[PDB]
Amino acid sequence: TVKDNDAIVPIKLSRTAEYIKDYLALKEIWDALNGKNWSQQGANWNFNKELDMWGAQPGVSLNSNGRVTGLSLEGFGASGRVPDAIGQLTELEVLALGSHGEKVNERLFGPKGISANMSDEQKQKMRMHYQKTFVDYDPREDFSDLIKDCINSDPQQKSIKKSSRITLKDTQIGQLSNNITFVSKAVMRLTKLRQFYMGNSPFVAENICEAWENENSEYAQQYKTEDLKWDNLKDLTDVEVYNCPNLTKLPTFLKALPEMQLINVACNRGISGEQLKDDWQALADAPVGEKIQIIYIGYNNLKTFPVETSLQKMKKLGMLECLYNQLEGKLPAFGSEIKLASLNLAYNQITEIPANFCGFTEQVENLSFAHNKLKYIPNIFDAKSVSVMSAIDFSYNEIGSVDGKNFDPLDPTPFKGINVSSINLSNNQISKFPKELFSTGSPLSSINLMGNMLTEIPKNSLKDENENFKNTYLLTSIDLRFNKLTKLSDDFRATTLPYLVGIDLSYNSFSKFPTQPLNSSTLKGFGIRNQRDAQGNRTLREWPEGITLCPSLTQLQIGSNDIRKVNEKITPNISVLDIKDNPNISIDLSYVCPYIEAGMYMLFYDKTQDIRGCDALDIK
Ligand code: NA
Repeated sequence: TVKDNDAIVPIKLSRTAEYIKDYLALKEIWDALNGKNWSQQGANWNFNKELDMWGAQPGVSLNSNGRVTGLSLEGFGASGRVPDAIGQLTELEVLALGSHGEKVNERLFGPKGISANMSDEQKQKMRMHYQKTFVDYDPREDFSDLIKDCINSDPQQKSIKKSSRITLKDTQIGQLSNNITFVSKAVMRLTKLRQFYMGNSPFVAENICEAWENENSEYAQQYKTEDLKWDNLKDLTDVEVYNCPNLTKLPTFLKALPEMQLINVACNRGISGEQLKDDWQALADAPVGEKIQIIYIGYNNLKTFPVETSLQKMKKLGMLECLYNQLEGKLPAFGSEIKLASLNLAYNQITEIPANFCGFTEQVENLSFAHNKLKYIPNIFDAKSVSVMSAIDFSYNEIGSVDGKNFDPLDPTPFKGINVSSINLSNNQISKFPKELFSTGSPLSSINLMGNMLTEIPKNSLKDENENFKNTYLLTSIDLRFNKLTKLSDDFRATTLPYLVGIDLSYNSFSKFPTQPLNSSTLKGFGIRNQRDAQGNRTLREWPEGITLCPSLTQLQIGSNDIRKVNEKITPNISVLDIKDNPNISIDLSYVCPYIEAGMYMLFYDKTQDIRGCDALDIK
């Protein structure tokens, strides 16, 4: 700089250090975002200290040279426009203007979260944060308490954990965490940026890094001559634009990125289904389409996916979730070539999954197609695959509704089965037992058929007349609650099911006791509660005489029936017995009485019932 005294006088330049220039940027950012009125969830920045100490701030990470490497506004409640000063922080690896964490009172950015120069292991953990919080679920949860207790007691089985998945309340959708109304173009200068997160902001799509915050600023004027490009952000792999209610389209900078891998665009319900389909298509058609690996696009208005030819381009895709969208009809396909590790299409109105929808990685644990309008189980799996999935959720669909067929009769390829341990087919319209799951040799250890239209499981349903199937010996849990079952078959005896542990036939129409599953030496629990016919009459009057001879049986639920005379004395090994609401029962509990008094027994009964051998029960 020069001055006048006419005479030109050169003013010695203040050769200010970069880490100091960063701190003047931090203070300018704080000033622009109404920093004096910030108040953290679970603090504020403070500039009432020496200039070289201005790097020491909650939500800010520095390096050994004192340069800003991370900046998070999470929970501060920032209000204003992100100034062009942001472009000074060129050593920035992580940046958060908001996140999905703010909706669940969690800081995603920090030394234990998304941090500059973190381990690949920490990066993965953090990448999976949205998944563990809002998407992951165990489909075995829909098993009855009886069946879940038997699974949890079995050392040879993975116990079923209590549900931890959060579902957003429509109060939270569009609920702002900040009042950021503009984001400067200057972010294109941060060529070292690895993670860029924003969420719960009222800004519009065109004000997200399209223009200078103020084109007459010292920063804008400088960077104007720098030819900044989105192509130069070679390290930006994780981007999130979450729950921004005033978005009507996705910000255009996303398709301009060269190496984006994770994209979280969930809760943008201001964006029409058509517009989001078009923005997704645009991403697949751009060079970044080939790079994307994770898509979080739940809580949106999608009516369908982009065209198959655009989807096919996303070769690196491995995770897709579309929870709570408006997906209708037959879905466009990605192809077998695209291998998914996660897939969750629950809570839509999907009627068909195409033959070539996708492939799968050997790391697949759980998949979900729950809460849709599926007419059939999609033939996109292989029972012959070596990698066995944990569980697949097909609950709350319309499977078996079309002429009682559980599998597309117009499928040219015969059903290849499913390489999964657990199948959840509860709340459907299944009237015919899905035998083809077993004939193809699916390694099923548990099946949930609760809430269907079954009236009987006849003679050859789990086997062929003179031959058993390869893996039916694995089936240890059968949930058949809420059906209209009157009969089973010898398919349930130890000859076909030698390792059966739990069976729940509660809420069915048996009048004759299905004794066949009692042949198992491994059976731990049996449920046959509330047996009723169409007219509401209590059909089960027969006690399973001989059940005290089940060597492993410890829980019997036969309550709310019309059980009469019980000849055998109840044995102490049946430590959980529900006989409650059986007003005409006649049972001798002589042997279980000292166990009752010791608090070592669990009996559900009425003092009005004809119970013999236990005075301690206060029988009226
Ligand atoms: Na906030």
